[PDB]
Amino acid sequence: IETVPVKLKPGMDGPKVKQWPLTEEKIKALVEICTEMEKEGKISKIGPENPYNTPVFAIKKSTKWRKLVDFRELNKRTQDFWEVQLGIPHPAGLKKKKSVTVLDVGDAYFSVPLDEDFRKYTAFTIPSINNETPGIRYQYNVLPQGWKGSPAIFQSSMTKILEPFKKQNPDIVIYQYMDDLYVGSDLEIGQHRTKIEELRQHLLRWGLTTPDGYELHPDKWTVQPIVLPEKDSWTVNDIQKLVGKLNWASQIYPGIKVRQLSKLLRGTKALTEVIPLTEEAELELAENREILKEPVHGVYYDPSKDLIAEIQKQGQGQWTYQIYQEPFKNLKTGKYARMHTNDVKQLTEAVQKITTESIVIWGKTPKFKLPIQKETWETWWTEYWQATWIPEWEFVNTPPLVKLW
Amino acid sequence: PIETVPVKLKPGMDGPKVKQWPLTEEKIKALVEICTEMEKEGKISKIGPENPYNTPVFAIKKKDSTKWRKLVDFRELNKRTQDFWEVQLGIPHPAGLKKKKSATVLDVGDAYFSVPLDEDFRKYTAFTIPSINNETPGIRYQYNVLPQGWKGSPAIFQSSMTKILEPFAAQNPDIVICQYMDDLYVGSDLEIGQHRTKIEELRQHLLRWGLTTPDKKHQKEPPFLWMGYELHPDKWTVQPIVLSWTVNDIQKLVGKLNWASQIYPGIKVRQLSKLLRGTKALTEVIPLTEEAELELAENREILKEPVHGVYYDPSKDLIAEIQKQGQGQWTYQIYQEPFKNLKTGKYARMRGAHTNDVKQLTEAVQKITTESIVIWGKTPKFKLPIQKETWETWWTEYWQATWIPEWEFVNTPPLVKLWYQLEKEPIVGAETFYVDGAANRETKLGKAGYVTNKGRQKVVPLTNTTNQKTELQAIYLALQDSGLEVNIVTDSQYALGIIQAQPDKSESELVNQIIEQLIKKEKVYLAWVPAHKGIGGNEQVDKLVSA
Ligand SMILES: N#Cc1cc2c(Oc3ccccc3OCCn3ccc(=O)[nH]c3=O)cccn2c1
Ligand SMILES: [Mg+2]
Repeated sequence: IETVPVKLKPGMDGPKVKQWPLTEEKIKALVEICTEMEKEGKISKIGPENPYNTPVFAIKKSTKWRKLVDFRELNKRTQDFWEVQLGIPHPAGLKKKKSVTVLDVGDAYFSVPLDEDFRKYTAFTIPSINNETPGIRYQYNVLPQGWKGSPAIFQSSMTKILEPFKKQNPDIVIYQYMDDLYVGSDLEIGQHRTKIEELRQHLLRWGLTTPDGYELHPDKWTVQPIVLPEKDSWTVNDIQKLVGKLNWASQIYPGIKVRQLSKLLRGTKALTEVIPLTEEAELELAENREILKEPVHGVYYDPSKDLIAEIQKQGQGQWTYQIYQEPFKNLKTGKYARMHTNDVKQLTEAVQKITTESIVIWGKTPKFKLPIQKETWETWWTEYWQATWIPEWEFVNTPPLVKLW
Repeated sequence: PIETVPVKLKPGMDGPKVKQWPLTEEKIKALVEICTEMEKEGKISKIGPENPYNTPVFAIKKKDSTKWRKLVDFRELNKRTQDFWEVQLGIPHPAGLKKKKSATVLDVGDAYFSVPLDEDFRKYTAFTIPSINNETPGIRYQYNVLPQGWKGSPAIFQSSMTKILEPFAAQNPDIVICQYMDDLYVGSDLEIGQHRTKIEELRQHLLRWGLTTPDKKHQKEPPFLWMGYELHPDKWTVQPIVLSWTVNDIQKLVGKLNWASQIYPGIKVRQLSKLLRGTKALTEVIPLTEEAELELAENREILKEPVHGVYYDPSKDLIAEIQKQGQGQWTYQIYQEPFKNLKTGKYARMRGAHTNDVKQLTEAVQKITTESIVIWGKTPKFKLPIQKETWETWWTEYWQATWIPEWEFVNTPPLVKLWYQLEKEPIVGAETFYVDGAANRETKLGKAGYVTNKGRQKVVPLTNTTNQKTELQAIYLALQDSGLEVNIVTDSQYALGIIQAQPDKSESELVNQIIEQLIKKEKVYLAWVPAHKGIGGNEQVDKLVSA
């Protein structure tokens, strides 16, 4: 019954973010959901003296619709102060586990009440078509689902609920990132799935509903190493590209030599002309291959800094990505295959996969550099989004020339 | 009664304190008449000297013309008053309206004065009536209702009106009620008898809350003169638009042209907009351009033919069809039935240079898509002048994620196409040009050239060129002196980028020359090499131009 008082960071006003226009199916979904939430006391109507607003969308993971609030601005103003006061530890064992299943614990928050002096900052608007009516305005009376403050406040009761299960299963690792429970075990998949249902029954008995992205396997995850081509005959063009790729790798890997290989191209030769590799340059090539074979070392995750994600579209539905905090020091690199289907759908799936990996590995989400025109992304990203969180993103309109994975 | 919205001032601010300016005694008496009347109806109340706050009071002296009015400047009170949830700036578009059997406009009278003001805030609205003689102390009042100039009256009136309407809307869901400032537009498909019945029920229901409606005279004239439009029961259009012009006369002309482009297809404003560059003085005249004057002549011809838009039918698909009209300019129509348009519009290129007609087409589809969701709540089906093979080739090879909704080719020229395609692999038996450029930052002069495998070489001296212009000019030279099949090797990351983006046209004259050479070639391969690494002829051309 007691409400944890919540304050904003000093010198910060509440969020004032415009509601993006919605489709009629999405609006109708939102009114259904919010009517029932209003009946249940979770949200209530607000007057014009409340100037704040936070975007709201409807996604469908589940034929039934589900509401998603974009609390990114409120989090930038609350969570950072709230993360120091009430932080959540992150286990380095989650990445080690063989299987991790992700459960939605969002219904848990709706029982704990929110401090009344904070509720106004949780204002959102259901928009109207063609501006024929004013937007329906609500604010939260209970802990909001996407708010990074919500798991922080509920953390105490979450630890009580999970204690019997953790006693009965000391091997399983359980991590809470906002709205989700990450449950890692090294059991057999059929045994792991059985334990998950036991955990779901446990939470249900204690009054946490979970719905009826998942089944992740962190130990199968491995980096995408830099690979030089291996040919029997090399055109001048082939060597030029090899020198350019090897020149590129010099920034990430110290010790890359392009001297002998550059000597092969001395003079003004035709691109098609095959070049026999000198024995010295064959040594320089193989030396760089072994340097690129062994994994990179000396990059340490810095929790004070921001993770950032870059994504390049390759063909055939292939996408590559790099996660870093410093420009040429990559914490991870990967590549995705997409079983063409919409580029945008492929991209939104990639962003969700990367974020999930970055939550498991670091308990942090990266800020994405999305290679897509902002308006296209803002119109259609919601059509394929299935996650309870939303990462930070910017847009790059400048093509990366390298495309060297 | 009506519930008050609790209002507050900004955190570090206090109520206004402004001394009223002296006013003519004829007006002063008229102000006394207005305020005594408002005192009678409960809208204002006389304030004692305990209230310190004051705001300036003006007036217009009573006359046959509408000059018998009380004005109050609340600008300082507004600057001290909190922010509110802004009432929506977007105005309902007629092409999103659904035709109803009948539609009545009910405007509210004394709308702001029918809603009470928060009592704790009333003190700040205090105003002092001027004294006829300077020796007389002035009489002072404060508002008990929403003041007409106050920052919070629009939004507090809107929210109060929503709460009053909620039961009746629940009671009668077939009836569609639209809200706009001080107005209620009520439409239905009931029989004419029942429609006028529910209006009176609504008219009576608002009166119980103190809101007066134009029940006797409904402005029932089916053609409504609303916000620049004509709303007929069967159609909508724009209000008539009036066709030597100084700089400001151009700006209002372009505005009226854009307003006309909602429904009149083919309105063009690009030439006039280029004329309206800089020249911030409205008084200064703009020189008339024959091409710009032609633009007005074509527009006048279009405006002669009356155009009407149709209202929206939720049961039919929205079709959007786009035409590339002119360079950088696009026009589009939106319709459900083959020749009856819901509305019209235009789209123009972004500011950036080195664009592609395919990029522009995709962006235009993007613009129309967002417009549709705002107006109708769904996206349209598209009819576009681009082959499916052109688009598929473009999307598969384009570094960005791109998408367009379902669309059908329309064989209406000008067709959108790719003027050239670069080769993915080097061309055998085609001469290989190693190009480079260089220039001095202190002296704008520079050089550019190439060296090839066949021993060909060239250097040309340049004036007023940057390093990037030279690197781009060096590629231009190689194309000019090459056969139909050429391989070019450059170190310029900048030049690679411009050409890789496959621009159709550009603002820079050099890039246009490059595109036209590319179109004339049969095969071009461009390859990039690291600079200053002793690679190939890159080192040789580096010395040939930087020496
Ligand atoms: N003064 C004015 C005015 C009227 C309206 C307005 O009227 C409607 C109200 C509810 C439902 C459908 C409506 O109109 C549907 C379209 N329509 C409009 C006018 C008419 O006579 N018949 C008709 O079907 C809507 C929006 C802005 N307005 C401005
Ligand atoms: Mg150089």
